[PDB]
Amino acid sequence: NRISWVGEAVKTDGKKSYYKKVCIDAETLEVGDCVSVIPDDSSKPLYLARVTALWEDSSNGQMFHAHWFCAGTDTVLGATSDPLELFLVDECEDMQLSYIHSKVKVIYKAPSENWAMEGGMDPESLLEGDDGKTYFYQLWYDQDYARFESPPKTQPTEDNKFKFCVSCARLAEMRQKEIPRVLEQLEDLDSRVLYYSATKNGILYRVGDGVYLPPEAFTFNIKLSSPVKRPRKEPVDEDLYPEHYRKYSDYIKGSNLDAPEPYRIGRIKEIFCPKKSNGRPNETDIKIRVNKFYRPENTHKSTPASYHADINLLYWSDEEAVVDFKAVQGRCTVEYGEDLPECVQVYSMGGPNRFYFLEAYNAKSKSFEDPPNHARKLPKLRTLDVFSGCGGLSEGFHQAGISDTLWAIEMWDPAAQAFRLNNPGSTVFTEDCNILLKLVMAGETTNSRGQRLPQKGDVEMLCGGPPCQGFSGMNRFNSRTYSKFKNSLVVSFLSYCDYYRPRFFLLENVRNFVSFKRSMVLKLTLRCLVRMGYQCTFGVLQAGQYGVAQTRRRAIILAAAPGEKLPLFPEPLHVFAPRACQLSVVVDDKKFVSNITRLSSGPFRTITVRDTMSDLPEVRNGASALEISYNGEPQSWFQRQLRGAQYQPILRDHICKDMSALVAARMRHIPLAPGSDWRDLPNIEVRLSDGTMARKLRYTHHDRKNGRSSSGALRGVCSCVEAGKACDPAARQFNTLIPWCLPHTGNRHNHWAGLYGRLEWDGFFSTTVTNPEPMGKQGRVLHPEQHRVVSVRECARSQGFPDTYRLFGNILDKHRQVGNAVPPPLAKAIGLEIKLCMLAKA
DNA sequence: GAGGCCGCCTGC
DNA sequence: GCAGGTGGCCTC
Ligand SMILES: CCc1c(C#N)c(S[C@H](C(N)=O)c2ccccc2)nc(N2CCCN(CCO)CC2)c1C#N
Ligand SMILES: Nc1ncnc2c1ncn2[C@@H]1O[C@H](CSCC[C@H](N)C(=O)O)[C@@H](O)[C@H]1O
Ligand SMILES: [Zn+2]
Ligand SMILES: [Zn+2]
Repeated sequence: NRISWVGEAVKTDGKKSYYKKVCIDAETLEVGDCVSVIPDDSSKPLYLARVTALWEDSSNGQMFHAHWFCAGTDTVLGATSDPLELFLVDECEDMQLSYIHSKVKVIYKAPSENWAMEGGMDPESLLEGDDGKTYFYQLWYDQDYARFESPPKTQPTEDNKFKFCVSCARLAEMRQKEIPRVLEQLEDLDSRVLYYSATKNGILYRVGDGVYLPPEAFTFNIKLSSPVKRPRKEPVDEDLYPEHYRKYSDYIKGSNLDAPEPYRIGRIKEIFCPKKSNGRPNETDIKIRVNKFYRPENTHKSTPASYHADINLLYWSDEEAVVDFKAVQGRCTVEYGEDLPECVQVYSMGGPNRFYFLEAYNAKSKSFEDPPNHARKLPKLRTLDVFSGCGGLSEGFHQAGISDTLWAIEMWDPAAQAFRLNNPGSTVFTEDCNILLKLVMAGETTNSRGQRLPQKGDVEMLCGGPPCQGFSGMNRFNSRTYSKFKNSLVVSFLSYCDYYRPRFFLLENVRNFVSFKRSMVLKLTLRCLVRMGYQCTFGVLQAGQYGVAQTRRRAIILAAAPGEKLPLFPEPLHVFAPRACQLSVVVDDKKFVSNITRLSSGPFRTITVRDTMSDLPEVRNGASALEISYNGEPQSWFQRQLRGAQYQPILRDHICKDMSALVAARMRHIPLAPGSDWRDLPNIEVRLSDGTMARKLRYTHHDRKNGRSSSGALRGVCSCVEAGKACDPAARQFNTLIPWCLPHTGNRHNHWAGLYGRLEWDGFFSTTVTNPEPMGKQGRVLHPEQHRVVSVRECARSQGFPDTYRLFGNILDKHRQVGNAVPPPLAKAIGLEIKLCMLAKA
């Protein structure tokens, strides 16, 4: 007695009769109108949707199609969202008309044609500002990846326009994109139909193309004896090594024993579908036959064959396998090197997923035969880099070909000088970024040096990593902290974005940026960008997956102006230890991931400490010669890349801190075996290089939790070892080889694992910090063999810096420059994603 | 300026 | 209980 149709039906598709207008009590609804629905739980707020179709079902009565909006508080923004902002989402369903509560007005707030000149909002307007009091949307939202994007431009046909749901259309396109399909048929064999090409996840595969496959897809025919398993830890003299018992965990940080294998690689020989006795092919079960390629490490030459080889070198093999097309992880190029027109280096650097071979491998004879014969630019963005440091981020972007950094802002003079030495075309402001922005906003044209300040329209890309000081805690945010946030460098960096309105924006930070203050810093940062009208997303990347022998997880925020394509995060290139690759983020009990799909493998093997620095000459503790001979050619692929094509007669900055006599003696007594650290130190007297004697540590107290040695000796060094008893300021010992403070507080610091710890050749670096110190928190900084801390050059190599990359200042200045930097290989991978967006703009 | 010293929290 | 993560504040 309320719902009655207006007019007659438009179409009668079976048991549905469609209409264009319906009357509900005193209101009339038409296709395109927006309505509210009460949730089943009356406490929850109203649902909101657009009506895309109206019909009568001959069994279920009056129906409509609801394309739901998403409330801002249901996105990652949460309670920081504008109360009246909605977001488009790909969610819709059929619903009885009786569930409609009321008609509502929803406005599309489009960015203006002058959007890039509308910046200059107060930071209060950025963080807390709202709009006029009516529902509105401006962005589309991806709930799984936390991506805000410009609304899709999907258009209907002249047939479905009367019931066109954009969500239904995009979901149908996504299902079409995912499902594997055969395209062009080649020959009809008795049992199967052969195809020339097939498609999957938007990629075209043809006979002769290379394919990535999971390591589980096939085995190699090579027969091998079982490798010798890791030996059981032998007992030790508890009196001579009193702290060795603290290594009961049997876990080695920086170890590569549990890194996965990289992809199998094959060349498609056949694409085929089984044919029923009917004769039609079964096109839901597509199969491929491939020839297996061997990586050097897959031959009877084990892992050591990978040491010198190019990371994209393969061997042909005549072994074949059949796998499901569904198992293919991606398409790659595998070419015969001698038949390539260019040199292998120009080929290898010209594009992603490029491999080559020269020889073939015979598993049965364990020999290397020769393969059978049946195998055969846009203008750069003007970039402002804020908090530029010595320029690791700018270097990677320049390597990706997208960026000319014309302006850099860096308050610390040594890093600014380093940036200048590497960027002679750039204007480098050695200035507080807060001061510079105030000058520009006041209408100044030059800073106090006479340097021309960038103006609106000059800056097309903005990038930087702003440090966090006062809000790095994980506790709640209060009046003091939030005031400290409103005046923080993060907000200053966002103010640069609001003023200049670049095409692309990148904010990089430590991983914990995503969780600081219960993730409020992240949430407020995303809210600012959305308020400005930017598309944006966030994620966590592991630098080791992009080509360095270093675990370094970093938080990344990417934003793109309206009119641009929002970039994707780059797919991992190198496999890396899975414990170091925890990239997901929880925001208000919701788990967010990035678009990255390579979760378990990748095209290239992991980069190791050996790859990084096996070619550097031996130097001593305190080495200070700034210019020395390399004494030989680069040995690994990684070293060949970082040394460059041009011959380098001189190796620079292979210098080390001059550790004191005691610390030097400790380093000399750290064993070379992998996993060695302070817990392996002998409890002996040692005469030091300056005449000092290093004293023996003696156990003066009882640790019931830790127990007693094999021969009954105590294991405590302080009265604080008792539950309650305070620190006795006389049990502290000095000039001890085993550092007193480590057994003193080791019970609540995981036994200070890694301090005075050696790198291992097969492993990776711990995070490269600004000042390598064996008794710091990241203490695993000893050379694998030499009795010293890693050099400046070795730290720069762990960050993927080219050896030509200039640093400036004393040795602590240079360590700080290197330790603060974004690894160029990570920044290059990000830049190539931005490059795809530049080329795809239309 | 150096070296020693060493809390609090998250995610399992 | 384990592993990682955040460097900085005395004291010389
Ligand atoms: C694991 C090493 C470490 C580290 C490490 N790494 C840190 S980090 C530091 C901090 N104050 O907690 C920090 C936290 C957030 C933002 C910046 C710095 N603190 C530690 N404390 C122990 C007591 C000393 N007390 C002296 C103040 O300097 C600092 C706290 C310790 C330790 N043992
Ligand atoms: N107010 C401020 N204005 C400008 N630079 C600042 C600043 N406060 C700190 N800095 C600088 O900001 C930098 C943060 S580290 C950034 C490293 C850089 N992304 C790279 O890839 O090399 C440091 O070099 C520090 O000196
Ligand atoms: Zn729909
Ligand atoms: Zn004590």
